[PDB]
Amino acid sequence: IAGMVVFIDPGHNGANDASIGRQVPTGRGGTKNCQASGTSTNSGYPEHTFTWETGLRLRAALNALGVRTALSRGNDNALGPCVDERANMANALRPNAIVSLHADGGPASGRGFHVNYSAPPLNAIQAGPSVQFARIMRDQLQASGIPKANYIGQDGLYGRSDLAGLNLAQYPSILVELGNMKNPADSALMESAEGRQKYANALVRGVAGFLATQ
Ligand SMILES: [Zn+2]
Ligand SMILES: [Zn+2]
Repeated sequence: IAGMVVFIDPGHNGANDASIGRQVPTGRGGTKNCQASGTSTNSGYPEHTFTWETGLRLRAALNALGVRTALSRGNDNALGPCVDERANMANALRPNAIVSLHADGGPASGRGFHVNYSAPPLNAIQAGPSVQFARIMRDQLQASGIPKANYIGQDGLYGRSDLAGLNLAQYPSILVELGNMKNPADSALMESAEGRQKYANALVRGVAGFLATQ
């Protein structure tokens, strides 16, 4: 899998202003907000820092495997690109795999991951390789000890039509919600360097697993 191209997207920006309410295409004919601030744990640990820090670990491990990588953003302290631009950046790289990282803000009772993929598919890639990617990633996250969400999606998977990053993708692309920041157990993982590394190692498996099918 050495030499393959992976686009990594740590969801959200390190900082925001009024410009995130700017309307950008959804990829399905409508518009949505350029960005969203994202959620956080009860103690104030932000989604945007979690995805940034976890993405860095993911990036490092893939780099060590000889995999080519690029980030949707390069910091956690300034404005980042809108959600359509992050898809366009990826498309320009014609990647073998695209992975977006997020963390949920759901009912405290719920915990665990779910993998989002574009549905119904807008192209052959979204209909095939991306679904295969989502399934492989789900199995690898599970085999690594990350529990599947029991409160959202079904069986750790979720067909979405509302995500611009997924809708606009022309290359294998999934968006992983790693867990629920509002859940005490999930947040304990997220707020820890050790937990973020576990998340990252699991992600590497899912990515490497899918890249190996190319
Ligand atoms: Zn913040
Ligand atoms: Zn998010």
